[PDB]
Amino acid sequence: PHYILNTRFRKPYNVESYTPQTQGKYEFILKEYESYSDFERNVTEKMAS
Amino acid sequence: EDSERRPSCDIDKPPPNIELTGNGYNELTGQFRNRVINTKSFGGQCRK
Repeated sequence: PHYILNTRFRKPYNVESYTPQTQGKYEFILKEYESYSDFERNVTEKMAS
Repeated sequence: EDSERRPSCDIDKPPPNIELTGNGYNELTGQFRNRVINTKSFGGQCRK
């Protein structure tokens, strides 16, 4: 007899052991990048004679 | 064939994953190993 989650299972002759394991490991990586660049120029010149 | 004396006294479910506890253990790797102690046996003494 072998019960997993209230279900009747039968171990075959080739399998030694089959045990349930939670083993929950999750990863989540988030990266952001922003760059601002501004340039302004206004030159005024006047000459009179 | 003729199994008298009420075999297993209608006891159906064993502990869920006692085989994991009965399984071997390694200390330098932190990972479990194969089963060593056969806890699925009963020896005839049914313990409900």
